[PDB]
Amino acid sequence: HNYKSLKYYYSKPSIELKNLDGLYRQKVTDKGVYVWKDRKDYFVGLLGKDIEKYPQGEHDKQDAFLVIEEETVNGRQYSIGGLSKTNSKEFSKEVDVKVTRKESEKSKDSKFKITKEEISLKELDFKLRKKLMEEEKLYGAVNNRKGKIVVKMEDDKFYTFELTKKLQPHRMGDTIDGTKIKEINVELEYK
Amino acid sequence: HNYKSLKYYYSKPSIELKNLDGLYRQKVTDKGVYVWKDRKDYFVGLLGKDIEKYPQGEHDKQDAFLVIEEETVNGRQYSIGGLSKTNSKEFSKEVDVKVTRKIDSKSKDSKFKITKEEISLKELDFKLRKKLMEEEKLYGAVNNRKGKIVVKMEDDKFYTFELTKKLQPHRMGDTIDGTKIKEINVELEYK
Ligand SMILES: CC(=O)N[C@@H]1[C@@H](O)[C@H](O[C@@H]2O[C@H](CO)[C@H](O)[C@H](O[C@]3(C(=O)O)C[C@H](O)[C@@H](NC(C)=O)[C@H]([C@H](O)[C@H](O)CO)O3)[C@H]2O)[C@@H](CO)O[C@H]1O
Ligand SMILES: CC(=O)N[C@@H]1[C@@H](O)[C@H](O[C@@H]2O[C@H](CO)[C@H](O)[C@H](O[C@]3(C(=O)O)C[C@H](O)[C@@H](NC(C)=O)[C@H]([C@H](O)[C@H](O)CO)O3)[C@H]2O)[C@@H](CO)O[C@H]1O
Repeated sequence: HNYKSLKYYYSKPSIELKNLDGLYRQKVTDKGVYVWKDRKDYFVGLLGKDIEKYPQGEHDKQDAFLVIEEETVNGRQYSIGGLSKTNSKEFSKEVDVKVTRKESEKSKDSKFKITKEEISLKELDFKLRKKLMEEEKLYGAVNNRKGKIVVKMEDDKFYTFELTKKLQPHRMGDTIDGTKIKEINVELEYK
Repeated sequence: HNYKSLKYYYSKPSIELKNLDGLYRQKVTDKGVYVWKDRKDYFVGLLGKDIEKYPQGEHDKQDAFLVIEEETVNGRQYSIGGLSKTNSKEFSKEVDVKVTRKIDSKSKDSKFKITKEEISLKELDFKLRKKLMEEEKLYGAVNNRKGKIVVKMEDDKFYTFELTKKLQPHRMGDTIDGTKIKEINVELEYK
């Protein structure tokens, strides 16, 4: 997996658009939706099961976590997945992030703030990799790239992000219940 | 999986470009290449392992199997995957296609001509589904969408296309040795 392209994606700035002014699926044959907030618009690709969530028409109170791609699509700035339902109320939750270095092994523990009731895997993946780039030298060297991030739910279900490669596009639009995240366990296979 | 978008895709015309005048990967951060032949140009997305075949710069001796997408990308007509090495010899082979109707039903056999030494899964998938629409009422209506196409190779390796949904984008750029295809087996679970 191209290391230039990997760190380049995770080093990019993100745009958190809460409560979009609009989200429009022009037609079911389109593989995306036009979103806009505060006189700025974007086209957001629907490349996974997220496509089933936005039938033709307008949809209110959606959120978008954007990471702007290199490609312009339908004449607009483009991002893939990262859509979710806006919050119903003010919300913030603090979960444990436990980072383990592995062969071998005590974890380095910190806290991570969850403010969305419904959150895309794009957002969690992006923010958690930033944290690891800032705090654990992830992608700080060509050898600092192997491991996994595991988001564990209160019911013990889990979602895994493999660090040697980018999150797969068809998973960027998957969402989970942020109010039900129990903890985040990280394995780093490099020192 | 949306039936409308499924059928819309396989009903489309294809454009087969043999020996491109150019194929240009502008930069390693891009997710595609610019291709052109004669005076027509397109942008082709590299969304699977195909991305590793085209580093920055030009690449000669390539073919493109295009199916134009709804989205314009980089101000151009767009297609996903479908790239391959052009033939070095005038290779042609007639492969058996065996259609079995799996309703708990001898196979109905015909021939399918391969003219490329290396062929994208996008091209085989697309042509084989046209044949099945033309001859076996695939996507003729609702309930005419279940089954699979299996491309079998000389060493018993195989490649499968599930008919109930579109070929996955990350597989459109995968290529196989057309000279080693042994047969094509189709199981239709409808009538
Ligand atoms: C080459 C390539 O990228 N191929 C992918 C393949 O990786 C991918 O499978 C998924 O791979 C990820 C790691 O990259 C996980 O292993 C997925 O399993 C899990 C997960 O741990 O995340 C299992 C887990 O039990 C699931 N949780 C629930 C509640 O069901 C999650 C969940 O379904 C996903 O995280 C949601 O995005 O998946 C594993 O599926 C496949 C499928 O994406 O696609 C290939 O192209
Ligand atoms: C929901 C979703 O789309 N998930 C996909 C998941 O389906 C996909 O897995 C592939 O699924 C296809 C059928 O759709 C096949 O079953 C793949 O298995 C095979 C195949 O039969 O095609 C197995 C076979 O042994 C392999 N042949 C060789 C020589 O290795 C092939 C081959 O690797 C592929 O055909 C090449 O594209 O695969 C199965 O992998 C996964 C991975 O694409 O992605 C999820 O997102």
